Amino acid sequence: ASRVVVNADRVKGTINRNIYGHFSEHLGRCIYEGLWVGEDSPIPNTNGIRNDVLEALKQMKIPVLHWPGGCFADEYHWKDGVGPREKRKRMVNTHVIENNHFGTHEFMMLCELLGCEPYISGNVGSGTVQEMSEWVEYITFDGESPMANWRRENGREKPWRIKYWGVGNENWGCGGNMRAEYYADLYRQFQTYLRNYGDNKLHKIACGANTADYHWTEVLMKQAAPFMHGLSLHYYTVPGPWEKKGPATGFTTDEWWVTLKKALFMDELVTKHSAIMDVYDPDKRIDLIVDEWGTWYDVEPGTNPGFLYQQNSIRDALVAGATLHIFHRHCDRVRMANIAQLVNVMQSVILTEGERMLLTPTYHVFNMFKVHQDAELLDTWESVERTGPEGELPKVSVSASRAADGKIHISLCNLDFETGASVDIELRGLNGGVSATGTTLTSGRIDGHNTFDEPERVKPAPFRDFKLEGGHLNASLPPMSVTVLELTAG
Amino acid sequence: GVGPREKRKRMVNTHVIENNHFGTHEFMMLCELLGCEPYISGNVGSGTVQEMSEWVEYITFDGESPMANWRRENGREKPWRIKYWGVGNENWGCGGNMRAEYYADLYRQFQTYLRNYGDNKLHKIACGANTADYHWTEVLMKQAAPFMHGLSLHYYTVPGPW
Amino acid sequence: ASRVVVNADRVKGTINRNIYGHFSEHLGRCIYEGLWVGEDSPIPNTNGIRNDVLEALKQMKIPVLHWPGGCFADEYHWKDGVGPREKRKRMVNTHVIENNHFGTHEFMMLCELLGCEPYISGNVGSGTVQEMSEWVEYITFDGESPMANWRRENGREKPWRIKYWGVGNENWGCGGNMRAEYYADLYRQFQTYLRNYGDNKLHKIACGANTADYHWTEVLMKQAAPFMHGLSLHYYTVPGPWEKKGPATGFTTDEWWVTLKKALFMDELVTKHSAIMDVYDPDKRIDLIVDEWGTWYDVEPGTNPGFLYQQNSIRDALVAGATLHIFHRHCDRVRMANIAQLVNVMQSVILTEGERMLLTPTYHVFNMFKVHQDAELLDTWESVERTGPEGELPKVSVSASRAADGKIHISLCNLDFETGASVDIELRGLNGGVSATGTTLTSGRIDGHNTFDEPERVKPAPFRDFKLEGGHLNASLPPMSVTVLELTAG
Repeated sequence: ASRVVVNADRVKGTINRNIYGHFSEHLGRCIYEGLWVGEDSPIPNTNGIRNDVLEALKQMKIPVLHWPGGCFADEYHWKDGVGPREKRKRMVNTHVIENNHFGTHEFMMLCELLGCEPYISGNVGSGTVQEMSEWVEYITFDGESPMANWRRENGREKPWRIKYWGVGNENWGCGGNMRAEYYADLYRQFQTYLRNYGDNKLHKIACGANTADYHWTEVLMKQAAPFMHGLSLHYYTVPGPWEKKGPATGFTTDEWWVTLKKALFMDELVTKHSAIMDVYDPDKRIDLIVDEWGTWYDVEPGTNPGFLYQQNSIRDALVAGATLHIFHRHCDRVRMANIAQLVNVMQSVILTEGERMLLTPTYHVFNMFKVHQDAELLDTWESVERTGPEGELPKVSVSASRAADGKIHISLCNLDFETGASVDIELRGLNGGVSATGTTLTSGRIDGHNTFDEPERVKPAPFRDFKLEGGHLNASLPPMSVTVLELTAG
Repeated sequence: GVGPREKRKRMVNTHVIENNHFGTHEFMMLCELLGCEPYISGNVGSGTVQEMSEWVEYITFDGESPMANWRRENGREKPWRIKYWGVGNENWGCGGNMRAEYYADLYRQFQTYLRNYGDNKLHKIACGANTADYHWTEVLMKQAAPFMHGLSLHYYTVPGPW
Repeated sequence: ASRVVVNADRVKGTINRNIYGHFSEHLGRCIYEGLWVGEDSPIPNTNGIRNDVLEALKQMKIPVLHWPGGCFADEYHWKDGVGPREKRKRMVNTHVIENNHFGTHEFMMLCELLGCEPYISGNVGSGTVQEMSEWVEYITFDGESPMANWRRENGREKPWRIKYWGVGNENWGCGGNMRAEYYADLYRQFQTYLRNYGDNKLHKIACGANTADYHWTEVLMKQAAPFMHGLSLHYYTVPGPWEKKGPATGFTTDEWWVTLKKALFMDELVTKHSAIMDVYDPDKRIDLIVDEWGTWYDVEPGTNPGFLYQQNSIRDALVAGATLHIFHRHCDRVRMANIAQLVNVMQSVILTEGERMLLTPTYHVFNMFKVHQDAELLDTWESVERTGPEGELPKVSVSASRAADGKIHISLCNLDFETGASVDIELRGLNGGVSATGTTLTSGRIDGHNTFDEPERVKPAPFRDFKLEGGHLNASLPPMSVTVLELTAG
C-alpha cells in the first residue's frame, strides 16, 4: 500500500488555471483541418472553425492558447494574416499550403469562442522592433492610428485585451541560434516598445531555456528580470534518440518505463530553473511558463515527418497526468504550461480525419483534471510504492486541491501497467464526514488508443473500487490509470 | 535591382551613376553564360534578416510565394541554384564597424533564415578577418563555427603606405 | 491568539546538535580568565581550566567549540602555542597580554573535558601551506615524523581526532582583504595538503560571506564546491550605527524592536545564501555553517572597547531563541552555528569577575533548548499575532522537535515585552494522549539581566500557565519570554 496524508485545511498555493494551457503552431493540420476548415466547408463550423472541436475544447475548459508559438513565431510576419482574405499572402510548397486565412482576427475570435486567454508570440528572430510594437498597437489601441484604424477597417472596432505576450520563441535555436547574452539584449530592446494601451496590461514573457540549459536562465534573470513578467521553459519527452524516437503505439515495455522516467525529469528541470530564478527574484514575481512540453515520437508510418502526426495512448495520459502533478507541486512559481500541440500535432488532445474526430487519452486527462484549475493546492505527504524494472519510478503520483465550492479533488496516477495500486489516504483537518465519487481512465493495452473507427476504446468510466471509513479512504487503482476522486463535505 | 529595368532605382552623384540595370537576373544569367558558380553576399550592415531570407527564396524557391512569383513575373520561371552565400562582407569596416563578438551574433541570427529550397544546398560563409586580425578568426570560430560552411579572409598587397 | 498545528508524525529533518555551537577567540578575557586560569590559579580548575565554567558548559551540552576563529586565526602561528608552556612565545601590548599558555594541547584537552567537537581555523592570510599541513599532521598523525614526534615530546602520545577544519577565517577582511576569486584559489591550494591520517576524517570548511555578500557565496560555490565539506557565514545583530551601537542595558523600547528586527534578518540571509548554494550543490552535500552570530553592543561604560565586554539581558535571550529557531527552519542546509563569543566577549553565555561567574539569559536559552540537539524537526504551521510598533514583528516564534526517547519539545518566544501571548497549539498524528510540563525564562524589565552580586534575577522557572485538553494545548506566555514544553506520550 502507498500511503498518503491530506491536510485538507492547509493550503499551500493556488494552481493557476493556465497550467492547463495549450499551444498550436501553423504546422501540419493543427490550424488547417484541425480547427480552421473555412466558413464554406461542408464540415459543420462556426465562422470557419469546426464545431466538433470547439465543443470538445469548451467542455475541457481550455484556459489559454498559445499561437503562433514554436518555430513559426520567429518566422511569422503578422501583417500577412490580416485584411481581405484574398490579398493574404499565399505560400505553396510541393514536398504544404499556407494561405494565411487564419490570422490575428481569426485567432482572437477562436479564443473568444473557447472562452480562453490568447497568448501570442511576436517575431524577434526575423522581425523588427517596429513590427512587434505595431502588432500590440493593432490589437490593443483604442485611439486613432494607422494600426488601430486598420484593425477597425478589418472588422474589430474596439480593441481586444491580451495579457500574455511572448517576445520571441526558441531564440536559442530555430528563432535565431542566439546566445543568451545576445537574446537578453534584444529582449530588453523589443519589450521596451510593447505598450499598455487603454486599460490593457501586457504580461511580457522572455524566451527561456531549452531543457537543462541552466546558463540561459541565469543570464536572462541576471540581465533582464526587471523587464519581464514571465520566463518560458521547453522540455519534450523523447523516448529514443533524436534520429529514432520510437513509435506512439506497438512500443516495448522498456519504452514505457523510459518514457515515464523522461517525463518525470520535468520535476528536476523545473526545480533547478526555479532555484536560479530564486536567486535573482526571491519574491517570485516572475512567472515560470512551461509553454512547450509533452511526448514526441516518430510520426505514424507513411505520414510526412514534417507534419508531426503521432497517435496517443494511455502512456500519453500517464505522461500528462504526472507532468500536471509536477506543475501543481511547483505552483508557487509555475503559473502557465502549454502542451504541444492541440490538434493532429505531437501530443494532441484531438485528432481529425475529414469530418471525423476523436478525443485522445491526453484529452481525457485534461478534462478530468480541469477540477484543479484555479484550485487551492492542499498539503499532502506521501510514501509510495516503487515500480519499474529497478524500482526507479514511483508507482503512484497523487495531488489534492480544494475547489471554490469547497469540494476536494484527489487525482492519482498509477504508472505500473502490470498491476493495480493500493493507496491508503488519511484525511486530516476535516469538519464533517465526507462522501466521495470517482472517475478513472485506464486501458487493457499498454498502447491503448482511440481511432476514428473506434473513438472510445479509452475513455473515463465510474470508479467505485474504494472504501471511505471516515478519515481513511482506501483505493485500488487500476493498472495504467488516471483517477479523480471528488469529496463533498456531508 | 529586380523588376522592369527602366523602373529600377536610380542614384546619380556629380562628385557616378547607379541605375541598377545590373541586378540579380543579370548576375545569375552572367554566371550561366560563363558556366561559373555564383557567389552572392547579402547585406548584414544595413539590411534586415527578412530581406536576406527573401533574396534566397526569390532565387531558389520552386513553389508559390510572393518572392518566387515575383521572380517568375520578372522572367525566370524555374529557380536558379546557388551554393556560395556570404552573410555580410567587411563587417569589421565599411560593413558596420562591428566588433567580432557582435558580428558573430548577427551572423548566427541571419544565417538561421537562409533556407535550402528544392534541391538547392547553401554554403554559408561568415565574414572573416582583415589581414592579421587573428582575434576575429578566433571569435568567429569559437562562437559561430557550427553555423558556417566557410570563413573568409582579406589581404591586399599594398606596396607603399595607405 | 496565535494558532499552531504540530504534525507530530511528520519529520522535516534533523537539527544537527552543532547548531548549538560556540566560539572563542584570543580576545579580551574569552580565553584568559574566562576559561584558562592556569593550573595554580586560586580559581578551582581542572588542568588550568576553571571548573565553574566547565560544569556550566557540560550541563548546557556544548556540542562544538571553534578556536581560534575570528581575526586571530589568520594572525596565529600555531607552533607558537606548543612545547614547554614556560618557554613559548610572549607578546605584550600596552595600548593586552598573549603568553600562548593556551595553545593546541590545552584546546584539545578543553574539548575532551567538555565532550565537545574541536573546530580549528588554520591561518591562510599570514600563514603558509606547509604550516597548515603540519598543524593537521601534528594533531592527527599516529606514525613517526618530526611533527608527530614533537606532539609526543609535548605530552600527547596518541594523536587526537578532529573533523571540523576551517581553511582561514574572515579572509574578505582582517584575514587578508581578499577578493573571493583569490581566496578561492588559496582555499583550493591549502586544502590540498590537509591530509586524513590514521582513521581521522577532516571536514574542510571554506570561509564564506560576510552578511549580504552573496557574490562571495557564488564564487566560492562555483570555483571551490568540490573541494569543501562546509561553507561559513557571518552575521552580527548591531542595533545602532557602527560608531554608536547602543548599550546592552538601559536601552529604549525602540532599541528593543530594532534589535529583534535585525536579528530576524538572519532568516533572509540564510535563505538567500542557501538559494545560491542550491544552484551549485542541489543535493545539499555542503554544510552551511553560521560560525559568527549574536548581538554586538557598545562595551560596558569605562571598559576597554577593544575587549568587547557587554552585558546580556532578556533581549539577548530573545535574539538567541529566535535565531536558533531560524536555524531549525534551515536544518536541511545549516548544520553548525557558533554564537560569538563564549565568555566575557559579545553575546556570551558566561561572564566572569575573578572567581565569581554568572550565567547570562543567553546561557539559559542554550540550556533550555538543548532538547533540540540532534532532534527531529516536526512539521508545524502557524498563524501568529503581530507585534511591534508597525506590526513588523511576529509576536511569537515557535519550533517543535522529537527527541530520541520520543518526547516532543515545543519552544516558544514571545517577542513583545508589553503583554503576554496566547497560543493555541493543535497536536495531530499522535497515537496516545500526552502530558506536558513546561519551563519559562522571563523578566520584569526589558533589560533584565544577571550581575555578579545578583546572578539569578533572570533564570528559568516552572511554567504552569497552560491547559492541555487532549488535542489542544492553550498557553499564556509571559511577556518577553522563552518557554519550552516537554510532552510525554502517556
